[PDB]
Amino acid sequence: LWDCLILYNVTVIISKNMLSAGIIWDSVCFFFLLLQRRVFLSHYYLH
Amino acid sequence: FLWMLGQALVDELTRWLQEFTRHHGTMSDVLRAERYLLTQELLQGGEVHRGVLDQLASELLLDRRLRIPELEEAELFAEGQGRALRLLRAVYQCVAAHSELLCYFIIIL
Amino acid sequence: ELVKGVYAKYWIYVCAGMFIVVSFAGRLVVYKIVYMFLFLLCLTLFQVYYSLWRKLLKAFWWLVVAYTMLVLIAVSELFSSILVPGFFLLACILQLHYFHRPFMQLTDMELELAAGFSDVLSRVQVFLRRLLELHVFKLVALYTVWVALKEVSVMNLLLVVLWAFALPYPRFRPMASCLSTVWTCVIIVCKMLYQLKVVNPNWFGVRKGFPNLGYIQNHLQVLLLLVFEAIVYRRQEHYRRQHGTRQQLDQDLLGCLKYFINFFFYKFGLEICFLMAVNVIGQRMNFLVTLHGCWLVAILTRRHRQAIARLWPNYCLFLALFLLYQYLLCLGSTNLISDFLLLLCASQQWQVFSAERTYLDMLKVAVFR
Repeated sequence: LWDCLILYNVTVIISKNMLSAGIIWDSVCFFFLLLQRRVFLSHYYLH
Repeated sequence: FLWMLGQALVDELTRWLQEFTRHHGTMSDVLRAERYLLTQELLQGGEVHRGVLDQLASELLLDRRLRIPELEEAELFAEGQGRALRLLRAVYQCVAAHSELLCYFIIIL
Repeated sequence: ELVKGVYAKYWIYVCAGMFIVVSFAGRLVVYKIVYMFLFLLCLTLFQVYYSLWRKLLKAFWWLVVAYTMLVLIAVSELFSSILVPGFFLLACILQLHYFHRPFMQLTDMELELAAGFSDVLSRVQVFLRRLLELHVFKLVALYTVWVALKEVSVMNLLLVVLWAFALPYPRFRPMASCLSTVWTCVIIVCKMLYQLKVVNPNWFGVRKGFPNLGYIQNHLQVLLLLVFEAIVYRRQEHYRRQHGTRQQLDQDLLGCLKYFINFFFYKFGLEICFLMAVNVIGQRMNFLVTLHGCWLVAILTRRHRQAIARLWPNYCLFLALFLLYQYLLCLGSTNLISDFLLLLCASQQWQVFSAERTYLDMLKVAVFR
C-alpha cells in the first residue's frame, strides 16, 4: 500500500515531466514516502 | 524575577492540566503502562507478549506485577524535564482525554 | 625557529606567485607554460608516481636549471625583463643552492583548551578531505561548473570522457585526476595565443579565445583545485605513513549523530539517488529527462534492494553515457550539472551496494511510530 502510494507520487512527477504547479511538493512527498517505506523495519518498527 | 515567576506558573499549569487528565491518566496506568512502550531497542522482541501486557477497578493495585522492568523507566526523562517538556506533556494528555471537546471546538471555530 | 624550516620548505608556493607575475607578461605563451604550468606539470609528475609525492627532485632540480638558462639568455624593457625574471630566478636558484630538501627530499612517503579543540577540528576536517568526500566530489563539482556551464565544446576531454567514466568506475579515479591536470594545462597553453592571429573563417564548436584575462580565468581555477586536493591528500598520506556501527546508535543523541555522520550514504544513498533523479526531472522537464524518469520507474519497480543492485551497473552506465551525449548535444548547461549530481551519487551507491554492504528514545518515538 505504501509502495502503491510511492508509485502514485512517481507517476505524478513523471507525467509533469511530459508537460506540453510544480514538482516541488511532490518531491517533498517522495522523500517522506520513501522515508516511511524504509522505516517499516522488522526490528524497530516491529516493536 | 520575571523569569522565576514564569517557571513557577508553568509548574502550576502542569498541576492543573494533570488534575484535568487525572481519570484518563489512571486509566492509562492500568492499561497503557502495560501497553504503549517503544523503548525496547536493538533487534527484535524475545518474549513478545510478556514484554508488554504482562509487565512492570478504576484504580487497580499490584494485581499484575510490581515494577520489575523499571516502572520509572518512562518517568525518568519525563520527570527529568519537569519544566518545559512536561508542560507540553500535560497539554497532550489533556487533549487526549478531552478529544471529543477538541473536535467540537474546531468545528465551531 | 620553526619558521626557518618552514621557509626552507616554502619555495613551491613562493615560486607559484612569481610565476603568476611571469604570467601575463614576457611571452603570453612560452612564459606561462615553461614557468607556471611546467611547475604545475611537475606537481603532476610526482602525483602520478603515486609513491613519490614531493620526492621527485630530478625534474624539479632541472626546472631551476631551465629557468636559469632562460634568464641567462634573455630575462625599460631590457631592464624590465631582467628585474622581473631575476625576481623569480633569485628564489629558484636559492633552492638549487640550499634547502631543496624540505619540500622535495624531506616531506616524503618512503596553548590551552580552546586551542586544543581548534587543532582537533583542523585534523577531522582534513580526514574528510583525505576521504572521498573531498578526494572526488568537490573536485568534480567545480569541474562540471567550469566545463559544462562554462567554456563548452573542447573541454569535453576534461569532463565527459574523464569524470563521466571515472565516477562509476573508481579504479581510475586518481589517474583521471592526473590526466585532468595535464589536459587543462594543455588547454591554457593553447588559449595562450588566443585565436585572433590572421583569422580566416577544423570545426569542433570553435568558440575562439578572444578575451585575454577573462578567457584564461577559469581553467586555471580547476588546475589549482586539483593541486589543493592533492596537497591535502599527500599531507595526510604522510601523516598516516609517519606521524560507532549500530553500537553507538542506541547510546544517545551523540551516538546517533556519530553513526550517521559516518554512515549516511551507506544506507540512505539509494533513497538519495531516487530523489536526485526527481531533482533532475524538475530542473529540466524536457524529453531528455523522460529517460531518467523511465529508469527511475524501472529501479523503483525492482523493490527488493538486491534486484536494484543488479540493475545498478546498467543504471550507472546509462547516466555516464547520458552526460556524454548531453555534451555532444550542447557542442556538436545547468542540466548537465544535474545529471552529474545524479551520476556522482548513484556511482557512490554502486560503490556501496555491492561493496561495503557485502532521551534518544523520544526521538526514536517520533520516527518510529
